[PDB]
Amino acid sequence: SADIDECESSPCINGVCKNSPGSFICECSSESTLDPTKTICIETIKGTCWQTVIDGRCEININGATLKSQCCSSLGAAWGSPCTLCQVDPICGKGYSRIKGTQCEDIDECEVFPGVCKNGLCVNTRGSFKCQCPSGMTLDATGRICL
Ligand SMILES: [Ca+2]
Ligand SMILES: [Ca+2]
Repeated sequence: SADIDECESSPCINGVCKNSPGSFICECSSESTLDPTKTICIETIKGTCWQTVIDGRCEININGATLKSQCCSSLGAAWGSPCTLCQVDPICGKGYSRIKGTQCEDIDECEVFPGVCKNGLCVNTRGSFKCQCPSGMTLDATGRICL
């Protein structure tokens, strides 16, 4: 006989899975709390979304008040203080956050990072976003600057 390792299926939404005999356990960090089913960490505390990681620290606060799942599944390199490195949802991937089951929902990057478009209008799209330039202007290579 062997125990099933349920953690292989990434059952713990926004949490860490710990296998156990006959079951599994989801653990939440201090910015979240378990739902009734004990498989989803519901975000309770916002924190800083960092655009970069350098040496042993995180830099460039792009928004001081983001949901970790929103930050980390889109434009953030890291989140919080002290910070931890962002990983996209293993099921939904970049641009989306996992809500329940394998259900993914679009992240609005224009809300995660107000000002992501340096001199244009941020326009959210499903799975990404784009910068809309003033009339007569076009985007640079990075897509964030209008010229
Ligand atoms: Ca198990
Ligand atoms: Ca989006």
